[PDB]
Amino acid sequence: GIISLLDEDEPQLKEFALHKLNAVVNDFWAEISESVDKIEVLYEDEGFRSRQFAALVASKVFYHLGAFEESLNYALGAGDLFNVNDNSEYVETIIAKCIDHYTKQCVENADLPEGEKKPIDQRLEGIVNKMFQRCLDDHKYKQAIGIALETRRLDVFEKTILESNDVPGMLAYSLKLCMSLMQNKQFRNKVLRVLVKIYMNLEKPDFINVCQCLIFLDDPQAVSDILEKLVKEDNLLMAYQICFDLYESASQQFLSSVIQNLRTDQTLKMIKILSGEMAIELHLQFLIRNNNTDLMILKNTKDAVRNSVCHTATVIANSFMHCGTTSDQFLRDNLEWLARATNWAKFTATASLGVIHKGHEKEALQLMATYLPKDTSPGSAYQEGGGLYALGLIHANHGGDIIDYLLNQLKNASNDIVRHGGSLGLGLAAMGTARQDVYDLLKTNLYQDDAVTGEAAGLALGLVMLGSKNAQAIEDMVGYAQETQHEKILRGLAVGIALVMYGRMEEADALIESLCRDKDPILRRSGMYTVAMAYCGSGNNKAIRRLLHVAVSDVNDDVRRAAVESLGFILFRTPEQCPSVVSLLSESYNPHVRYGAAMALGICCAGTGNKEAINLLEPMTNDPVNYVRQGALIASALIMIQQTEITCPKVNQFRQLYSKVINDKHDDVMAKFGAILAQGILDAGGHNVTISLQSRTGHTHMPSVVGVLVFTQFWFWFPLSHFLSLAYTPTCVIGLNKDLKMPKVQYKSNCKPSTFAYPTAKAKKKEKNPARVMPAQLKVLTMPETCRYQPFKPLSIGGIIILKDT
Amino acid sequence: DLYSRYKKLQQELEFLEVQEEYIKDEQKNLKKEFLHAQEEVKRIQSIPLVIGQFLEAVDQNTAIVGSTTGSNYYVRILSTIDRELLKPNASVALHKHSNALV
Amino acid sequence: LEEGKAGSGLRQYYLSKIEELQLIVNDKSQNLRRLQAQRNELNAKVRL
Amino acid sequence: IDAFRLINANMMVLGHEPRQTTSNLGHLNKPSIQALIHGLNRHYYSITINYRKNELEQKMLLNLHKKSWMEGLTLQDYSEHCKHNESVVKEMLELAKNYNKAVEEEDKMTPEQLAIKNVGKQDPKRHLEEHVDVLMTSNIVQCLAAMLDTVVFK
Repeated sequence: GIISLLDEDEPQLKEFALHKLNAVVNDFWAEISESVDKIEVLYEDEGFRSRQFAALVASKVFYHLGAFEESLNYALGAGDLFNVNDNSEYVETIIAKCIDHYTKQCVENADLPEGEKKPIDQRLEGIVNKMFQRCLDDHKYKQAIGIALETRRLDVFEKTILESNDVPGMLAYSLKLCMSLMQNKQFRNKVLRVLVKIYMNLEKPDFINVCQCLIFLDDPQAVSDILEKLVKEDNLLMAYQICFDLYESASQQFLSSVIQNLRTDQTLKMIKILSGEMAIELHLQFLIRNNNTDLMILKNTKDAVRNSVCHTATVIANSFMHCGTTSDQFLRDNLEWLARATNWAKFTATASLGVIHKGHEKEALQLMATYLPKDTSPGSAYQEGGGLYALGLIHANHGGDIIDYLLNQLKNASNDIVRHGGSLGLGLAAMGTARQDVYDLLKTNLYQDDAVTGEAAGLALGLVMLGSKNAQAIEDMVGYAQETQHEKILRGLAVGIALVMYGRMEEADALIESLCRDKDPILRRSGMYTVAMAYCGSGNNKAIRRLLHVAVSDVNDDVRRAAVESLGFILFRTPEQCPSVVSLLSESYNPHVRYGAAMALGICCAGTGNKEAINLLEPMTNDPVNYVRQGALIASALIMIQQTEITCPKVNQFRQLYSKVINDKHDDVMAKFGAILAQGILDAGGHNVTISLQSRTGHTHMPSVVGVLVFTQFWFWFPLSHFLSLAYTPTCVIGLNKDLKMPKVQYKSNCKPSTFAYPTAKAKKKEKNPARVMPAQLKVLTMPETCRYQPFKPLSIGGIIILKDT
Repeated sequence: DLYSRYKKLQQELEFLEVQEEYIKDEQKNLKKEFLHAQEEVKRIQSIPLVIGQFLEAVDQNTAIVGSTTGSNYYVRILSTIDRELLKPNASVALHKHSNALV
Repeated sequence: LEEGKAGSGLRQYYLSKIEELQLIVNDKSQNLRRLQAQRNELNAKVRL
Repeated sequence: IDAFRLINANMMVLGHEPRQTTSNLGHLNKPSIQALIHGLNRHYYSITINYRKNELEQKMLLNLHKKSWMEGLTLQDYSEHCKHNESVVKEMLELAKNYNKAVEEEDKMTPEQLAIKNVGKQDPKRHLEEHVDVLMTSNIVQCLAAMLDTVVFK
């Protein structure tokens, strides 16, 4: 009990008291406990010059007593004599408490955002940058960028990116670390916007960082600013990369914004690159030259001739594998099967005509003249409705006057049979374009008061308004749902008001609360697709609060199924955890939860080669219920996409299991529908193309997610199986040097030919028709060393890239 | 990198934490649904139930029984009681419609 | 670094101690998954 | 209930297997409805039934039958539980405590036998829960009798 010396007046006994403290306090760490109140006499006295060290020893006894934030308060009142001396371990704890409290105080002041901010002591932030000198002097960028992410402030972080040496490109993948652990978009884009500016101030320009902000910051004026600087810079060759990343990985309105401010040689170039016509022609040539298909399986499914559910089966399966070939022999090889078609069968029959003709924007209209939507009036009229549906599947995303060609035919001929696939063609072609008149003429078209056309105008109005988050559109869609007696207009408007909101995160939760709280199961399922598309790409637990809650306590299995399917939409960025959390959830008593969860694991891990999802899907195809085996067949084809036998051993085991159950009449027709469907999935695009929901740049692909989420339930609407063609994206290595000119280039790949088998020294590839490639084989390949044409940009992924003449 | 992945390791931790409280509330509601299913199987069936002339238990979960109208049957027995009180020779009350072993 | 990489041993340890905690709580769900699936299959037995 | 529709015998020329949009069809067939019933699936076929709302009437008629297990008026029957209220509800507690003595005197024979046979015979006898519900009626005892302080005073 040395603290009893403080009762005497003169301070020299206090300095001698703390001189006793700092030495023998090892055994006295607990002795000062009860007398800390007497230490407060020195801590509260300003005329005592050693009150600093009094707060040091008071912070030591509080360090032994377990007090942390209190030790931080006395660390602030401990003056200069505190921060100077660090020995034993007093440091890691107090700097953990200091940095923690500091970064959560900065986060506290960052939500204000401005004004009224709490006072920040200069000493606690003093030991921030002062102890950060350890990170600056030791030249450790990993920890330096770590604390730079903690402080949540742009000034000291601007000093971290300004540190010496290099760090040549390290800000790029550091933002990959940021966006991976990023919470909200508030300060994210604010930190991102200055990093592309410091890359413009850097001596070596790099377009992958401005590519990262183009797909992350996503603001309309910035792309017009950077490209106006490209035209001002007179950039041609190396801007080819970022320009195609703008077309590929950015929204349509983003393209409309950059072309709007730009147009106010290269003038025709920006038209060619933003329209993406050259990408369609090279994709067409890639699909016709490199097509690998097997007709034997199509014949074994042909001669089955089962009268139930097989109508859409074979045509949608071979329309997948053959997409974009334009060479179709199908109506020639199978005939009596197509003569069996009736009712919606001829819809899907002529709808596949557009799935296999996907792309080929020019001749797609006149080449179908034989299969054109007649309208010869021995009424098949679902026929002539599906013909315009086929023209809508090709004209999705960008388009042309054919959109008005379908619009006039919507105002002509009959009703409502034209609106079924016709308005779907009108809305799908205007998807993401924020078309105006379509919202009006679809309101007077919505008032024609029929049922099957309900899903027609609902999906159309939801596609044209995608990303617009409008007001009167959802107001009129929710206002028409009362007086109508149809449940298909409820489901079409369900996905309609779900599709209008995409990537809204918490902005849509105001409406999500009303949709989920309502007692209408169809409107609850509407809020499930709405909260899915709004939270797509984010793993935030605010969605899983109500999304998973209605997945628990609800009494309707269908909306519960759509609730557990959203795990594939929102969590697709982190597919690995889904098999673990949904493990038991596929053991549930009702097949609906086992089904939607099987679809969740299928679409989430589809872009990965994870064997765990295939392990959990093994008992799913063994379940006694039919459609849960069916969804197990479709999802198992989604996990194996483009993946051959060398990837997972279950490829051929499931391939033979598909033809087995469809050639076996004893099995259910429902469950066997997903078999031939799985043959179309796995073989889609002649194995050359697949579905990709996540681009390498880090931005989600809107038409693929929109394609698969409308493809979720094919039972209610059979033509929804055709919408999955939009989800198909080409995977290829394009050796185009520039413009129209096509160089001849072959480069080497280090993988064995067993990986190259698509049912060593160097690989043989185009030379751009490009050549197909596996995402796992893109890292092992190397640019040609001795060839005349060598890429200026480092080659990593596939697609179309610059090739420089050397 | 170290602080990076350190800030990456609480994502799945909190995700598994919200899965904890989830599956707890899940199997809490499904438990009450199983208690409701227990109210079903205990309500099932009758009241009034025709008793019948029992002969032997042939194998697991099933057995052969004559009714009080004297006809041997083959029925999967009531699940919760397989054996102990069934015995070789007794008189078992048979389901109204099905004549199930109960 | 003491800020730091030696400090990251304590930082990552907090998420390691909560990892073991959450792991212990993860098993608390795992065996009740076996019991949930137990009475769920028994719910398939009363449906059977 | 049930559903039936007579298929046309004049359709023997064409095929007997529609429809399209199999959603409600494949879901209607299940359970497959026995044999003798689906023996009528030849020459007949069922049809789907859904309940349309009309939510206000469905909600009030929902509470109409809920008067059984909730209370008659939502007031009377559990104010009738305030009428009896342990009355004469301890008589059934005496029979419940006779179920305490009865069931738990053979419940104390169970764990010793578990040590003899080593161990579980699967089992448990159940012989579980039970009087916990009697203690839930004790929650009716403590609550409704605590209402007396509100009833008696003002």
